[PDB]
Amino acid sequence: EEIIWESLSVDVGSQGNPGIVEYKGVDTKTGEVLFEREPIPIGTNNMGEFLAIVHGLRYLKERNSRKPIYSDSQTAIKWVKDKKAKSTLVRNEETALIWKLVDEAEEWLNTHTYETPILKWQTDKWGAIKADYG
RNA sequence: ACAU
DNA sequence: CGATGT
Ligand SMILES: [K+]
Ligand SMILES: [Mg+2]
Ligand SMILES: [Mg+2]
Ligand SMILES: [Mg+2]
Repeated sequence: EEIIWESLSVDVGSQGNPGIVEYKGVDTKTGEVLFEREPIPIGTNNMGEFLAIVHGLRYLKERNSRKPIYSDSQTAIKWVKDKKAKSTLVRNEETALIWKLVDEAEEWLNTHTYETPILKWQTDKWGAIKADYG
């Protein structure tokens, strides 16, 4: 199996897990950063991975692009397929922001359509995803 | 076990 | 070493 170079790759970065969460999307071929989310004070790795995919979907749909999205997160890929982020993170004042973003991402999935293939980046074969936070 |  | 997830 070969890398689909005409694609968008996304990844999360964090300081702590749970901790400060950010994510970005890059052109898989060139590494050009196409979007980056301002750090969110408290979230989980998987919430960030999920938000990154959904933002990718919205970014590609707005631009009428049929490119696939790569993510290395088995969890987030499934959450997007289910349109449901099954996170364990407590809901409190500290986590309100990330939970609002997650709820709104689910809502977007439940009110829009897309054909974008969401593909597993095969880290064991190909190395780190091109959006990785080194 | 697998993926982060 | 710890945590998030299927
Ligand atoms: K585990
Ligand atoms: Mg990742
Ligand atoms: Mg990474
Ligand atoms: Mg890392």
